[PDB]
Amino acid sequence: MKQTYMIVNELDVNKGGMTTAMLTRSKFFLDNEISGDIITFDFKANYKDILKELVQSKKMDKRTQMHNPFIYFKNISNLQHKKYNYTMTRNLSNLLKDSVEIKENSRISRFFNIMSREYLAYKRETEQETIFDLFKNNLRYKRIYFYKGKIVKTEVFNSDNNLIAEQFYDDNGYLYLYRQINPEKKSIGKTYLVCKEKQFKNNVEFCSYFLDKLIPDINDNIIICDGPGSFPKILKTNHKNVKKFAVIHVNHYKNFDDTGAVKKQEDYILRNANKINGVVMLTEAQKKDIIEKYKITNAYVISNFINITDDYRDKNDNKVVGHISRLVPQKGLPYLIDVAKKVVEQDNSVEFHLYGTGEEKSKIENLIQESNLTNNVKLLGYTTNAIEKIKDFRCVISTSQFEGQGLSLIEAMLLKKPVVAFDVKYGPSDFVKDGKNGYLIENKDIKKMANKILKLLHDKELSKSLGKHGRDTIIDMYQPEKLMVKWKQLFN
Ligand SMILES: O=c1ccn([C@@H]2O[C@H](COP(=O)(O)OP(=O)(O)O[C@H]3O[C@H](CO)[C@@H](O)[C@H](O)[C@H]3O)[C@@H](O)[C@H]2O)c(=O)[nH]1
Ligand SMILES: [Cl-]
Ligand SMILES: [Cl-]
Ligand SMILES: [Cl-]
Repeated sequence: MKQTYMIVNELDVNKGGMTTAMLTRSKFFLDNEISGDIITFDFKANYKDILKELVQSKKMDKRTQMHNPFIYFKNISNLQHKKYNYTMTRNLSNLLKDSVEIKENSRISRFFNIMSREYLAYKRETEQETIFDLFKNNLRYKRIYFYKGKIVKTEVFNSDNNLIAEQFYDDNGYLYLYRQINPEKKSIGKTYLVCKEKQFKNNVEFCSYFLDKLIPDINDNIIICDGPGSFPKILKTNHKNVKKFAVIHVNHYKNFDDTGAVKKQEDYILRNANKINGVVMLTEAQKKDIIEKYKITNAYVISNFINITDDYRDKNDNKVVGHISRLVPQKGLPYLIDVAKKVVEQDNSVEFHLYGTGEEKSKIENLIQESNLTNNVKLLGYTTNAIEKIKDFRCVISTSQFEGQGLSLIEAMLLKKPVVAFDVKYGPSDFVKDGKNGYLIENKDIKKMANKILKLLHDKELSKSLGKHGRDTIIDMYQPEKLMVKWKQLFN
């Protein structure tokens, strides 16, 4: 009878620990007769394809539904008409009627009005989608998106080519939602729902109204806010009976800031703890630090659910050091390159395999090239198949400067790999047993990390022994039954 709604701004196929944690939690809840649905707030025309890939890749349970305002309001708008209305496409065809089409590239064409002596449009055509950029006085004023043969969205641009408005279209070709965009700030302003003839001040109010419509106001319905950016949307609903929880997935302290300052999003959640049923943390240490500053009484520790990988045959014969993460400053990748430089100096056979995507790619590439590590350190992009890549790693490392819990470290340990990790707040000190399943290193100590990496690369038997203890440690600490009991207590 308990229904859960796990809230994050968006879902995609190239995401990190938070999305993994949520999808795993949904699967375990569903095995315990508790519905675990995801709610997102962003527009993706291809959301069907993302969800299919997440299910077929075994990341997402087939029973885990995703609710989303664009999907919900489109399905309602679709009921209002029987036949497709071609007014928009006719308006475009009429605009370009006089215009001659000239191919610029393989996919790009331009429309020139011979009469007016002016270029009115650019068109880019792909397999599934066609984009039109419309121009007046050599300035773009609108973009039209065709997907699967129909207009799904239009965008309006000012004279600075900044987005000032977005319009969304139903499966019958009708406008059902439009919003103003602040051109410089790129923030969402007034939002208009065409069906209800209803106006909202901003995206928070619109998304809070969506939650009011989607979730019945009963105590057997639970909102779990995972995305810290989404917390204002769950706080500002008119629900009086629904249970509301916030999960803190990461160190709340300002990144690379020793002042004791706390991040704005996490500070907002923690200051408003009294307005919700509970704040869930992943470690006792994080709960302790939060209780000290915020004097919260509804704080709870529940570890992330973990997917126990199946025991496998280790065909290990390669000295590869593995690292799988979002390429973000949090992960201390410059410290990793420093460790790699020392390890490569004493063993040229050592490869460092870095899997993931992010802003830091160009910086790390420069560091690899600068230290002549192009042979030894390789950025291999995002993998939907992390398990297979880990199986061929000798050891996995973390240079991370902060965590909520090391899910990539846990994943490696479950696949019987030894781990070497900087001892950072709300991170690996819970599950890394220094000398038994891997090594806990003083933060930013390059030499100590490098030495233990070399010790493991030079001693396969020790590596295998530490690895088996790691798998056993994770199975013992993060038994799904214990976590299910903790969640069920919160729900009652
Ligand atoms: O190419 C890649 C790169 C990453 N991942 C996955 O991304 C996740 C990484 O999670 P984690 O190591 O925990 O890092 P974050 O993405 O930073 O996770 C955040 O959210 C998690 C959920 O609570 C917390 O455990 C972390 O501490 C917190 O930083 C893992 O499941 C990886 O398998 C891939 O699948 N492929
Ligand atoms: Cl094509
Ligand atoms: Cl203007
Ligand atoms: Cl602005």
